[PDB]
Amino acid sequence: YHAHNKNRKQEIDRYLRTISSKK
Amino acid sequence: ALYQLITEKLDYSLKVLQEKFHENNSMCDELKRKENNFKNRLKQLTK
Repeated sequence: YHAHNKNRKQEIDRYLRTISSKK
Repeated sequence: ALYQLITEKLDYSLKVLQEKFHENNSMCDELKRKENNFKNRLKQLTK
């Protein structure tokens, strides 16, 4: 659960960075 | 004493971590919908 939580956090960071880039 | 308190700590920590996992999944699929919406907005804009 901790490992996959860190993975999801990293992916969410990437997605937010992409959204800001297009925003 | 080392046993019972630590096992109850871990049993509560299981819920603590599962809550954050479920909320992370919710934030992930909301991010997916958001990026899909922005991409479709771009699609319509170009048209």
